[PDB]
Amino acid sequence: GAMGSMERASLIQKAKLAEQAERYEDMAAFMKGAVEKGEELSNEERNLLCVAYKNVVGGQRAAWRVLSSIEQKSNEEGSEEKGPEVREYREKVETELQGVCDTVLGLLDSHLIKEAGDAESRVFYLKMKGDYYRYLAEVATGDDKKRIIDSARSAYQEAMDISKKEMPPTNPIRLGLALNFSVFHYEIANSPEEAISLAKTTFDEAMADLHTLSEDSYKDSTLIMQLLRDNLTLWT
Amino acid sequence: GAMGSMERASLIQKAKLAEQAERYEDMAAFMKGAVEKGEELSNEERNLLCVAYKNVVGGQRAAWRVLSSIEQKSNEEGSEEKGPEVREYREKVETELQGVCDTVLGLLDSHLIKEAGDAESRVFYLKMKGDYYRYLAEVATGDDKKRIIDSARSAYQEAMDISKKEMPPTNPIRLGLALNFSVFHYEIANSPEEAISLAKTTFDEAMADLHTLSEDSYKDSTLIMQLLRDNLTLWT
Amino acid sequence: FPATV
Amino acid sequence: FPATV
Ligand SMILES: *SCCNC(=O)c1ccccc1Sc1ccccc1C#N
Ligand SMILES: *SCCNC(=O)c1ccccc1Sc1ccccc1C#N
Ligand SMILES: [Mg+2]
Ligand SMILES: [Mg+2]
Repeated sequence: GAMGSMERASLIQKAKLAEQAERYEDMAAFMKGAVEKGEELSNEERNLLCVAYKNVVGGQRAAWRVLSSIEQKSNEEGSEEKGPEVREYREKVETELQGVCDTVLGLLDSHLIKEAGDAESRVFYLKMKGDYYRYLAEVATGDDKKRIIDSARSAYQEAMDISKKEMPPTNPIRLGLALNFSVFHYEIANSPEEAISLAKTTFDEAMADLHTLSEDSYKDSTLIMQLLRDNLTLWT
Repeated sequence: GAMGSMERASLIQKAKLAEQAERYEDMAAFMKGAVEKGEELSNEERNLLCVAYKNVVGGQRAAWRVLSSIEQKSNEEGSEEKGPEVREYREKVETELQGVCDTVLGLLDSHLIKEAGDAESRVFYLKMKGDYYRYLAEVATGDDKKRIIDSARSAYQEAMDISKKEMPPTNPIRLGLALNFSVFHYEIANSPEEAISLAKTTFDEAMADLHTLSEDSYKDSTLIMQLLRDNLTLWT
Repeated sequence: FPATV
Repeated sequence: FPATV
C-alpha cells in the first residue's frame, strides 16, 4: 500500500490536517494506511476513520441518487431515447461507491472487529459494518441483494445485543447504532413499524437515564436523541 | 488517454451529468477527453470546460490555503515543533494543484488557442491561460516565480488587447477577463492602484453601454459589473 | 433523507 | 478573497 512507508503517527496527524482542509478522500487514505499498520485504534482514531469514510461515501451516495433519478426519468413513457450514457455513468459512480464500501468492510474484517474486545470499540465497528452493507444494499439489484441486506441486519443485530448488555441507554455509540438500525428498518428492510418502535423505545430509555449524566455527556446524548426525534417526526 | 474510446458527444453528455451530480473531477476528465478529440469547442462546451476546472482547482486552492496557514503558524516563535508532516501535506496538495494547472495549460497550448480565431473563443482561452498561470503564481516561490507571474500577465494582456478591439464593453467575456486581470494586479503583481483603475474603468464603460442591451444580455453584464463593484468595495 | 451518524 | 469568474 502507498502508505506503508509513512509512520502511523504521521498518518494520524495528516488525517487531522486533511479533515481541516475538507480533503476527505485524502483523510480516508491516511486512515486506511493507519489501520493497516495493524495496531488497534483509539477512540479518537475510530472517530477519524468514521468521519473520513462517511464524507467520502456520503458524496458518492448523493451523486448516485442524482444519476439514478435522471435514469428513472429517462425510462418513463414519452421520454426521448438518449443512449446508454446515463446508465453508464450511474454504473461508474455505483462501482466506485461499492469499491469504497468493500474497502471499509475489508478493514473491519482484517482485522479491526476480531481484535475489538471492549464494548465501545466492538459496537462501533459492528455498527460500521452494518452501515457499509446498508450502503451496498441501497444500490443492490442482483442475486445477492437479499444476502447483502441480511449482512447489514446481522451486523447491526450483533452490535445491538452487545450495546444493550454492556452500555447505558444514553451511551452515544449505542444511540447512534439504534438511530442507524432504525433507518435500516425503514429504508432497506421495508419495516417502518420496527423502525418507529426502535427509535421511540431508544429515545424513551435514554430520556430516563439523562439524570445520571454530566453536562458534557448530556449534550452528546441529547444531540443524538434529537436525531431520533427528527426521524420519528419524518415518519409519523 | 482513458477517454480515447468514448464518443465526443458522450463525453459532453457525461460532463453535463457530472455537473448535475457535483462530480467536478469526473466533469474535468470528461471535458479533457472531449478537448483531446481535436475539434474546436462550442460556446457551451467552453463553459463546461471552465466550470469543471474552476471547481476542481478552486477546491485545491482552498485546501492549500488552509494548510499554508497552519504551516505559517507552526513556523512562529514559541510554536511547538511538530515535524515535517504539515509541510509534506501542503506540498502534496500543492503538487496536485500544479498538476491540474499544467493539464489545463496543456489543453490550451495543444491546441485550443492556436485554432481559436473568433474573438469570443480566443479571449476566453487566453483569459483561462492567464488564470491558470495565476494559480501557479499563488503557490510559486522558486527561481521561475517572476516568469510564472509574467506568463499570467502576458496572456491576460493579449486577451485584453483583443477584447478592447473586437468586443463591446458589456461583453461578459470581456468583463470577466477585466475582473480577473484586476485581481491579478491586486493579489499577484503588487499593483493595487492598477487593479482599482482597471475595475473602475471597466465598470464605467460597461455602464455607458447597457442601454444597447436586451433584458437577458443586461442581466449577464450587470451580474459581472456587480462583481467588479464588490471587489472595488473590498479594496477602497 | 433520515438522519444517520 | 476577491471575486473571479
Ligand atoms: S462519522 C462521525 C460521526 N458519527 C459518530 O461520531 C458516531 C459513530 C458511531 C456511533 C455514534 C456516533 S455519534 C456520536 C458518538 C460519540 C459522541 C457523540 C456523538 C454524536 N453526535
Ligand atoms: S467557469 C464558468 C463561470 N465563468 C464564466 O462563465 C466566464 C468565463 C470567462 C469570462 C467570463 C465569464 S462570466 C460569464 C460569461 C458569459 C455569460 C455570463 C457570465 C457571467 N456571469
Ligand atoms: Mg452495478
Ligand atoms: Mg512545491
